[PDB]
Amino acid sequence: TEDQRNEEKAQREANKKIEKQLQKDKQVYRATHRLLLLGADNSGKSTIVKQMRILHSGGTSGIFETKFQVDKVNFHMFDVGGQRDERRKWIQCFNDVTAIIFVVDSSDYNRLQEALNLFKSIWNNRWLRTISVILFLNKQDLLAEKVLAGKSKIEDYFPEFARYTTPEDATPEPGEDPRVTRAKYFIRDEFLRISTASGDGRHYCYPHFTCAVDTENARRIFNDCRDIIQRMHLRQYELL
Amino acid sequence: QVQLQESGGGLVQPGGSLRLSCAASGFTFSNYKMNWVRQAPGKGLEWVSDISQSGASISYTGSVKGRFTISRDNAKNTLYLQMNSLKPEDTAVYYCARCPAPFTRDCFDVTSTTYAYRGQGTQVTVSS
Amino acid sequence: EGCHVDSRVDHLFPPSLYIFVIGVGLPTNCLALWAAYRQVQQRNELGVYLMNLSIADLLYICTLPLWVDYFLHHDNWIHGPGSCKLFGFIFYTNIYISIAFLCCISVDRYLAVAHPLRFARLRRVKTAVAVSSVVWATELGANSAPLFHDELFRDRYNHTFCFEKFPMEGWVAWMNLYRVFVGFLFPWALMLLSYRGILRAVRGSVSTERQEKAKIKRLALSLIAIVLVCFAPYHVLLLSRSAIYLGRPWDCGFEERVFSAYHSSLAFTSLNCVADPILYCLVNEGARSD
Amino acid sequence: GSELDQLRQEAEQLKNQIRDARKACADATLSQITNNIDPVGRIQMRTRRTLRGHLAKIYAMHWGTDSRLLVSASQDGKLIIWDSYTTNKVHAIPLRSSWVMTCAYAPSGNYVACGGLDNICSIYNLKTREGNVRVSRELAGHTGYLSCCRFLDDNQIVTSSGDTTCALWDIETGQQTTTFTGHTGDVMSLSLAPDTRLFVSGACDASAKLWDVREGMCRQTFTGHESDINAICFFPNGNAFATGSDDATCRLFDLRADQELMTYSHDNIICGITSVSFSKSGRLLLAGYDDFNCNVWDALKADRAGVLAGHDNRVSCLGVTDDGMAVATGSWDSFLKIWN
Amino acid sequence: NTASIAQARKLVEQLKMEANIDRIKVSKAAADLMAYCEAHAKEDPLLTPVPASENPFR
Repeated sequence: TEDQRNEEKAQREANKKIEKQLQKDKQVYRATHRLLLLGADNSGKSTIVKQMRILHSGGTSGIFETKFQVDKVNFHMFDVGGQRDERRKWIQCFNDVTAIIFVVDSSDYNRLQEALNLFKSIWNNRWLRTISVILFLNKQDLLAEKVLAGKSKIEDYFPEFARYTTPEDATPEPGEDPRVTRAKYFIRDEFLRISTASGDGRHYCYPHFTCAVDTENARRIFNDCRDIIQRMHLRQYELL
Repeated sequence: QVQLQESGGGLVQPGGSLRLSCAASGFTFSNYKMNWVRQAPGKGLEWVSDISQSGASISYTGSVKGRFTISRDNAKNTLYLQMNSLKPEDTAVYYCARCPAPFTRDCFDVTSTTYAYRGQGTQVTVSS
Repeated sequence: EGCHVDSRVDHLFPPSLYIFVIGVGLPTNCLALWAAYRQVQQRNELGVYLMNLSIADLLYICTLPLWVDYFLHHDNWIHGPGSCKLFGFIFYTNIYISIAFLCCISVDRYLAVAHPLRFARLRRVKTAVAVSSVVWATELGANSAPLFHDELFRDRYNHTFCFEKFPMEGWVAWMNLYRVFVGFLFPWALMLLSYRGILRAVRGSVSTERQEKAKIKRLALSLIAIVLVCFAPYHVLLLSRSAIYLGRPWDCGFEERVFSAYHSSLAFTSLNCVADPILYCLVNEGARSD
Repeated sequence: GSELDQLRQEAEQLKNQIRDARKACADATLSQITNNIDPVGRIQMRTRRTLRGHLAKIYAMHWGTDSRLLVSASQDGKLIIWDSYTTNKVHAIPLRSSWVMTCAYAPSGNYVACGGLDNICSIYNLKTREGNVRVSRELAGHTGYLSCCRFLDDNQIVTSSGDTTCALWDIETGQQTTTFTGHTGDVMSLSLAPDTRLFVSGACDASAKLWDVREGMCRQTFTGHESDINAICFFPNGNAFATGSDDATCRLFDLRADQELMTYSHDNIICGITSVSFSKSGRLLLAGYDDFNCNVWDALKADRAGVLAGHDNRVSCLGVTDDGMAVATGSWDSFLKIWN
Repeated sequence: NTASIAQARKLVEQLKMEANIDRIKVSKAAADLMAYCEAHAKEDPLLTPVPASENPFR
């Protein structure tokens, strides 16, 4: 008879208390959005992380965790840094994030093809489909001064740049020289061509030109995450 | 036991020509795609060209466009790189690489250091 | 008071329409209920409302053969006052519950698509169950009014009516006015506003192509139009009858002229039990994967 | 250059000698000897439980030695200890880092280990006098993410890492006692022998090695597969093991013969293997796939015998009870089912 | 350059150590595995279904 009493006690106490705590934890868990930060050594991803940490880390063991909040919605970004060169195994721990942030250094052409190849490899992975990508081109100032100087020519690395023509939808900034705009939009169109070649309707890429003095990146991420979540809701609620 | 063996190369005057060959054994040649990667003096690994399983979808780094050509021979498990109009800036070791998984169009760690499915390399020197 | 009434089509059109409705309604509604339960099991709270709507539709469908029998005998009831009471209650009540659950689905969709990051609390299964229970209880309590009266009458002519009389009693007119307004117009307006908001929100998407926006616009209009077409005529006729009664209680002249039209319009309102499964389950590809 | 060429040539000569010895040792195959054995093609079983409560995808699980309690790990940051018979939850440990990739259950039943993308192995105490579960030790020193861990007893534990090495620890002092430095790529899995005197490991380079726990050096290497090895498991008698690879096949190796002697593949199967496990007697071989199914193989005939369908996403982990009474499988759909 | 030579020497030493082990023909191993899997066939519930009474689950 004691066995039945013990089973009743265990069931009631343990399961009820644990379930209440689990529901409380779930409430908090469902109210936060998590993002993955990617980039190269010469990029400035850490700079942006620090900038919005100032604008708005503990337990750092190679992973730099950052928190910020826009319009009372909480975000959480992670930056893996304690790993070696090879990526193809620990990259699939992030198969259910809202978005991936991809940062490029557009003032250095000698390293452009490496970023192009990495973006192409990410876009086509079996487990990283269905995840949108935010694209930042981070060193527009250096690129502008580099192109103005004229010491080195883009066509050497990309001979197709000779026949390039500026697109109609381009909206140059008021004080921009036409050829700087030409070069920057060409570099962007390369990534967009890879993106649209073999993607799908369950996938998108949002590009932005950014620098080391911008303070609008938090709102860009916020708006893009809002668009992504709305598109997912359309499909969940059987309107698509 | 995956192994790749390169051949060819040597000394050549600027504007010369050579043909590189890479013999593969130990896996199904037609299931994977192949690449070319070279390491010039005082430099890291650099991706040159790749070719898909069937033989279409070729791609090059811009610096060698219009000069080099890549091809397969699925009946002999060999890869080729016909080089012409050589320049001094092409002096380097040339490795034969292949992707880690068969039926995929992503190739992640081919240019890393200590990548396993890569060849020993062959020295190509251009000078006078 | 009393007056002569007759018909010639109600023994032909209504029973045939009901016979057509039943066979297509039963299996389709069962499959829709299965799909809704699967969606609930996947932790989507639209499924709760879908199952409630399907259950209401099946409950309404189960009581049609009795009224087919009633219509075949030219408006005569032979199964007892208690059966008349119960079947009349269900047959006259389930429509408004179906409408209310359609409105609930519409509002849930509006909250989901228009505020992606605001109300995670409201979009839960627990809230869905609470709201569904409240809706069921409130609808039944508010429509229980005619269950405390006599619902079987015999006229001088060869008629034995159930839940109707010509001329009707005073309380029936007020019941009819409340029915028309509260149980038809309000949920319809809520649905219209919710889908308007859905379209306004969706217009701003950057990841969506023009073809998909066109498809969504088509679907919303179809959903609104089906309900209007199915339900408008019977309610306009009911409102006119009630108003004329409040005008001159003793005058039955008008009631004599629109008897067949009233009965045909009443019979016409059963097509929703077949329309709803199609539009809300089959058109979607994911739900069609059963 | 000349010395390097000589070293490479002599390495090739030793490779040729090893290949010649392996060829000489082969005089038959499992298929010929086992051709007369009857099949077991009537294998069919259904799910008997479904454990709910995890918020995110399940990455690992491990049975307790009593084959009643089990521990599970999820990437929302929870270790939940379930009661299998009644489906009750016994404990729930929050974790400092949510990117857990492995978990272990102490054979004595007093501790559970945990680790992941933080390069640490944390030990938890389940029987503290205060009636709470608290951290009791942290092991640090790996330079890559933790892929697997297994208790030897209450005091020592062996782990594998993404830095290509394995280690042996002393829990009381938290110090590395031995290191194993043979592999060339990431090490993805471990498996201890029944006597705990040896263990095997598979790496991203398509090869597996055998280690001596006390001596501390590798003794054998196996090079049959074509791509990354994702799972490994010892045979019940401790004289063979099996591996699962990204080339969509499984293979069985032979310690005494030093040779591969079986392959499990099908033409219409194109995805890779994620987990493997043997039954109590070793006549069955269960493997999870990137597609959401799980196939039961015939380890002697090599023909399929059944399937386990019902998960809505990638099958990640897999385990079998010490008494061979039930099979547990986790998945990326966040549910943990028990079959048969 | 010296690091490559050291790595090559270590690899050669490992190969030499591994090439001096005494093996056995595959037939003995196959026979032993067959005998083991046969001798423990009666203790596998997943092979022979367990009656509902004796099932801890269900």
